[PDB]
Amino acid sequence: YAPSALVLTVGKGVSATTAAPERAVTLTCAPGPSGTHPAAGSACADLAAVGGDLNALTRGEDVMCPKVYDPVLLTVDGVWQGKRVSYERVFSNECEMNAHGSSVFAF
Amino acid sequence: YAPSALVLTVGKGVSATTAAPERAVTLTCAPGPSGTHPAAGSACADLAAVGGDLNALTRGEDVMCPKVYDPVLLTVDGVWQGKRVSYERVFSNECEMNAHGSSVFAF
Amino acid sequence: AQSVPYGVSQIKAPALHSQGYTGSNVKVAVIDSGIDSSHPDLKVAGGASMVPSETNPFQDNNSHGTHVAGTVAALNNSIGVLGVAPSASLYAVKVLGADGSGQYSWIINGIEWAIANNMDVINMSLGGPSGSAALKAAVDKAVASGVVVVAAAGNEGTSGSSSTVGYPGKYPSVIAVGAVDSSNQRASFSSVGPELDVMAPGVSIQSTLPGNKYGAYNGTSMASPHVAGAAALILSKHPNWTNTQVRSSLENTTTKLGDSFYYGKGLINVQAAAQ
Amino acid sequence: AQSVPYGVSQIKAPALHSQGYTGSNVKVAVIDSGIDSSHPDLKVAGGASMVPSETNPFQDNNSHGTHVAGTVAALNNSIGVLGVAPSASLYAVKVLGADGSGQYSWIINGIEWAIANNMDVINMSLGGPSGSAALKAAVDKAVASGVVVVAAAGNEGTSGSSSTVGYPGKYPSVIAVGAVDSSNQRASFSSVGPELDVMAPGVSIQSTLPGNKYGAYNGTSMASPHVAGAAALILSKHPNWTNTQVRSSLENTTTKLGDSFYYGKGLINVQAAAQ
Ligand SMILES: [Ca+2]
Ligand SMILES: [Ca+2]
Ligand SMILES: [Ca+2]
Ligand SMILES: [Ca+2]
Repeated sequence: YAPSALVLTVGKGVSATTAAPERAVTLTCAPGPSGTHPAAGSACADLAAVGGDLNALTRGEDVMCPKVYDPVLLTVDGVWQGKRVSYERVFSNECEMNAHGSSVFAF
Repeated sequence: YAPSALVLTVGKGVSATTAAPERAVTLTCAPGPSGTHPAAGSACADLAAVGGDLNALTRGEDVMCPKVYDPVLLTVDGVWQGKRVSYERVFSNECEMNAHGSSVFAF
Repeated sequence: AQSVPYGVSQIKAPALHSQGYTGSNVKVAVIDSGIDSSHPDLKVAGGASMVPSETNPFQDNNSHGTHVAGTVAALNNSIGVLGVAPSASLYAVKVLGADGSGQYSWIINGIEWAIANNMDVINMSLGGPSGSAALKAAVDKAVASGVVVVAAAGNEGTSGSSSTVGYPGKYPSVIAVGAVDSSNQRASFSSVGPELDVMAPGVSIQSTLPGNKYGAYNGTSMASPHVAGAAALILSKHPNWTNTQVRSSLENTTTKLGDSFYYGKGLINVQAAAQ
Repeated sequence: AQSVPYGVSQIKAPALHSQGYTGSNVKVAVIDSGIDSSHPDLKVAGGASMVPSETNPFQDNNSHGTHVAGTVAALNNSIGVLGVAPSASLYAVKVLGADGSGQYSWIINGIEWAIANNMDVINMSLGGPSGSAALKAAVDKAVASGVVVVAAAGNEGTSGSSSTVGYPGKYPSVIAVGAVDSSNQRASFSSVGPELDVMAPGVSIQSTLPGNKYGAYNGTSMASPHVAGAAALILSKHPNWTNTQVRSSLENTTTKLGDSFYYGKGLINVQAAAQ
């Protein structure tokens, strides 16, 4: 029984809140992929890969983004294999954010 | 568009973690109730009531619990009507925890 | 081999048992989650369930009730533990469900059964923060009928300087029990308030569990049955002392501890109560 | 009424326009998200899309590309803003999708179109952290073919003392542009490293947006087209200076700012470059 449940939020800004949450999804990998995530099976797939370690989610290699500076704050709160998670990271624009997971940020 | 998404965890203990998450659910009220919550429609219903304010969820009036001391830590992380939420509370046993919402802790 | 939990000794029960006072012929109703009649170290006389969807009083799906029963009357043999009143007749009055929750009216009905089957002592290791008219009437009627009524004080520690004593413990007709450790130190979790009456051992108390097992629990829930067992011993020495005389005895012969807001009158001493 | 964004002035473009140097007959390819050909303050000559699922170069679903185009060549009229090279022929080479993402090969193909249609200046306000063989070959081939190639340095601020310059900006063949504010202060977000070449205005830069609109953006993305427009002005004064002479000019006539790790050679000054 994998205690696994996350919530992701995103909004323009550089900190937790002075950065209103504009989009929010939930993801569950255990037992099977679900949640409000337009790409549950993969994000799950994603975390598995890296063993639920935000901080090790290789960027692109393959994608170019615009060099507009319009920061986005991403938040991840929950548990992975029953380990508590509370990550936060500001990407310089949203394209940057997206070119980051493959699918976690597939939102 | 209601930015609404929460994750609830519970485990024996008195603090965030030195209190391993033993059960974890996700709840979404916007647009409609879903998530892994054996009582989504109500917990949602619940929060609506109190306007997503953990801290105002009347206990029982009607229920007795055992007076065993076996504390449970409950955590709620997310957004409600696009306001960020991060609540924590130790109930003296799980019955106490449950007699608390009506349904949020209907887990 | 049989061990003697430290709580039994702290309150001086062994002194009485040695003079032949064991609780014999006294009827105690444990109002709770049920009692495992199948346990080796227990002898349950009878009981009934007020829980609509769990109607066997002898099936404890929560384990709480079995643990409480064992602190009152675990048998005196060469196995397990030893209750305060090892020969007391034990009645399982089931009012809490597998998850430990019970409706007020379940509780009230259980007390009502306790009255009409002539129980001498009622133990209620349960509580909730609101009181009710029906609830008060029922505990008050028990006391009028001559039953000793003991309840756990609650586990909401301290809070400013407001009372943290729940119901039924909060009612004057009920003996409300707080918990000390083997050191006569109040457990940090024990409820406080002017409604607390006496203290008893409530920190890692060894007792019986369903499935022929034994274990230790913490709670004012574990202190209560010590007072209830204590009450049964005195009635076994003095079968026609009134509930009022038994109460008084327990209350006037305590070992005083801190201020009464955190300690009531202090630690009960059944050898002293029994005179 | 037409306003002149502060960036146009900071680099001394108006000095040149007054002597009749406006970028005329110079072909600039804006490699980006597309350009809204329907905007009043722009005149797009032609272009093409390397984006498989969005094949109209003149439809900018992201708005970025339209903003960049306007800093290069917004028209010189009595409305809107004013580009660095208001008479430059502007080509929309679409390589970024509505969400702003483009595959490396889209980019590479776009540069390849830029070479074969005889563009003089290429502006790429895009970047990614890894380089590639095909990518380097393509930028190097552009330079061999005689095209001036400018790119935004990146927006990863500073990091210890390692370079934060992305690709294609990181390649020696490319002019890499960092961003200053109206105060000649480096924007906190501007990438650093020994690969940075020059600085330009990149903090709240007013330009055109799709839908006949105007707005201000921040980014090394907004600094790039200032250098690209600058390059077009010099070629309009000196149509047979080589890309090498144009580069050199821009690089040798800068106003020096801090250490070159944060400022390259400093702020470009097109009046000075044009001699
Ligand atoms: Ca025994
Ligand atoms: Ca009382
Ligand atoms: Ca204009
Ligand atoms: Ca360079």
